[PDB]
Amino acid sequence: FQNFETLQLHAGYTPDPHTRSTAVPIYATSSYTFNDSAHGARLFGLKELGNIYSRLMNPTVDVFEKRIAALEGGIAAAATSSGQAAQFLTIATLAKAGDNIVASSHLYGGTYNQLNVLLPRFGIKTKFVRSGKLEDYAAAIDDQTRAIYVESMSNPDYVVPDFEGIAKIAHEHGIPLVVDNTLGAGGYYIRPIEHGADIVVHSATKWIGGHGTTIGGVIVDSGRFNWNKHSDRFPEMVEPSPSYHGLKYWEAFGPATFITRIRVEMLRDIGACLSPFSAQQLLLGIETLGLRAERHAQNTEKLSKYFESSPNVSWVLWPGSESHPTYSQAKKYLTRGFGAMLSIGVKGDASAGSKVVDGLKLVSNLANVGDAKSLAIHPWSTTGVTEDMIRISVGIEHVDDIIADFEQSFQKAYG
Amino acid sequence: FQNFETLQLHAGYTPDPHTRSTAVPIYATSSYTFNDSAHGARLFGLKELGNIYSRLMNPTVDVFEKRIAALEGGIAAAATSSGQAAQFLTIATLAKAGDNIVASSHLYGGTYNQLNVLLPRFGIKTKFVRSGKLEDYAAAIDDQTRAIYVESMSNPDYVVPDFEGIAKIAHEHGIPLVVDNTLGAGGYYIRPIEHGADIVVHSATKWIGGHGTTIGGVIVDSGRFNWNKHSDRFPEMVEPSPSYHGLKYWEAFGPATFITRIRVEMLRDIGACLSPFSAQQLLLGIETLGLRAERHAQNTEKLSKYFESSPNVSWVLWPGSESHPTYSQAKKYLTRGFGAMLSIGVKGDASAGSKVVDGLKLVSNLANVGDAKSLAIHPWSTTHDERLASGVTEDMIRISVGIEHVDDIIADFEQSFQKAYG
Repeated sequence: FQNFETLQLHAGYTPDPHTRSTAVPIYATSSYTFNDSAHGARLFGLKELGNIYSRLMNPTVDVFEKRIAALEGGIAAAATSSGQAAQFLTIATLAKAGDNIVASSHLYGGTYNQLNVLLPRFGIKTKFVRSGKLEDYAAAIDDQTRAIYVESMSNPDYVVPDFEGIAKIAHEHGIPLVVDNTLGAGGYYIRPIEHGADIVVHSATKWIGGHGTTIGGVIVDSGRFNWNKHSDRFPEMVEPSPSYHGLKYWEAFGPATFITRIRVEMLRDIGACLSPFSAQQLLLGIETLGLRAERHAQNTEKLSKYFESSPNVSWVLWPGSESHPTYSQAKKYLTRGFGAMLSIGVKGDASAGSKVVDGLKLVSNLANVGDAKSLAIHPWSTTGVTEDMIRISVGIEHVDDIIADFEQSFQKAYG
Repeated sequence: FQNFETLQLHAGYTPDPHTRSTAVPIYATSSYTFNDSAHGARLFGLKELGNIYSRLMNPTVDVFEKRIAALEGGIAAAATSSGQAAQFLTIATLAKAGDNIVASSHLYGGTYNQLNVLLPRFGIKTKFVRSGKLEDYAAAIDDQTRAIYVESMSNPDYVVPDFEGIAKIAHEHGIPLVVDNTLGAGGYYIRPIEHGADIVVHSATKWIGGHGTTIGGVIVDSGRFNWNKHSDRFPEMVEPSPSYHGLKYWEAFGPATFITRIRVEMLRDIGACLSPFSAQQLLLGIETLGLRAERHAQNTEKLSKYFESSPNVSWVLWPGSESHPTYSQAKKYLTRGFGAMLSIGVKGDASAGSKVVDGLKLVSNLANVGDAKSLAIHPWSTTHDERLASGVTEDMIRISVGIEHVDDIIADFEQSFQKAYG
């Protein structure tokens, strides 16, 4: 099972011999009963792997974590209640007051809020790099830096970073590369770990879940970053831990040190855990992830062709276009479809964008991306942003109906 | 309504005219479709109230929030993914790097981890007060303190704080009193807002949910802390916000300032949100909260009497007992039953505690509390000297008394006693 299409259905689960349930049960339980007191000792002492408490782990969530880990080619994963929480728990494990991270400036608005407003209240500052130039990432790094953070394809301008060059800059300064791969659709479009990323985060809310039913995040550990080698920047990864009678994580867990700490420390103490109900919804999504991503990208390519030749369209941003500023990176790293998104500029005054979105009858006007239903938004008049710009999350409806919906909306706004 | 038993079925929900659904629907949606672009702008610009995105709000969760606020007598509440998250979001809203909080030392271990290990990494330190004395709370406060934090009833020793005296100290120092009222059962046993608490947090995982199916937390805002009067310690409550283009929270939201910031800043940026499936589980729990807490407390009282007359028991720790160190506070603040917990010391060597628990066949052996099923643990040999500071002893069994028939609970301990002592 190299194949994503098979992993998305089978990885991380085998029917338990008690029930032999073919589908993944929903373990709607807070707790798990000890076999005896000494069993509980070993569980709480981390002396034995087992279910302790659903704030930390849950057999349903475990399948979701293992399956996403398998699809990204990581060693293991930890689920969170949202993508924001996946980002926050990651940075809070890597950095502490006085530390900083180096981040692309091309960010999801919620992530910018985190990096620019929330984390500085905890003494964690971010140096933003706008240029994408390796030299600029390198120059931003100082002795207090704890990560380079980039999105695998930014939103709504679809900048694809030089994963390999940036990973090397990070590794050569002793810090991990963290990649928000939400727009890589769970490893279908982009696999950052294959290109040097140490940690991958996702908003499972989007393409991973695929049906807009469920908020969720996930942190995937590549297992590839040597915390011992870089204990000068990450002493909590190796030094005796205040929370587990001096447990030394690296000594105990090796390549899983980071993701184990996420679970036994950060899930335990911040508590941004994922419901097993949410997990099951996401698993149903993941079972078709490859098929959906495949059709999403195919529809997106055709929609970009439609918008190129529309007399009402000023411009098109699509990472597959040769004119796109970071096309050589998209070409290099997106070999299974150029994602599910495009952005367009419409002709006319400032109200044109909103008229075109408001006139859509199939495409929905809302915040989300990565739903099976097509979504659009006029981001400046509502929520790389320009007032002619419409951002479009292309769904898996029949392409002719998506196109027709924009056609009738254009006819109404432009006669 | 005034009555807890009616509120827990009705507060915060009216059937929508579309479906007229009598029970609360599960809004298994991440998103909510705009009426138009201008509508989307007003929602995102906080110029209009309405559903935007389930990381921040959700009509199922909204019922859960409003119902818990009504039960506690707060103005509003915000749900979180867990009890820990409720505590964490609360402290992170009150304090930032270089600030501190003063807390009782009688703390849930996960809370102690937050205050002693996790938050200090973010420059947020805690001064612990062990004595319960008002003067020690007062002396621990300094100009960087941002809250006093206590549990309404600690565990496993069931210390009840002097809510009113502590709230007075806090309010004189210009800081809120934050109370973890998990062991007050949703406001059935203990009602800290009635006694000066400004912010109440819960592990809804426990008695609120009541069935051990669901992790969840909730933050309840009393609405009673005047952030403007105390803006010298809380400038972010009154000053123009960087998050929302200079939005001044107190000016816009007044008494809802804290809980509004929890939602529009902390749920939004930390993302520890509660699933609608979880909120629905919790709502089924809440619909019987009064009935369960009542039986819990009645069983717990009867079990205290059974244990205090058992030859096998060295001692009983129960907040309803006049010999309890903080009984005067328990008598004042717990008038609807003295809780659902107790602790006992068993006679014999150090293995007697783990043998009595291991020998239980009805009561379950696990670390959770606040299930309808009875639970017991020997914390010394399991979750936990450093143990002694925590209030844990070799001989202590901690019991979360369920709502089973108390005769069956007693029979279960009796046959385990017979097996451990002959």
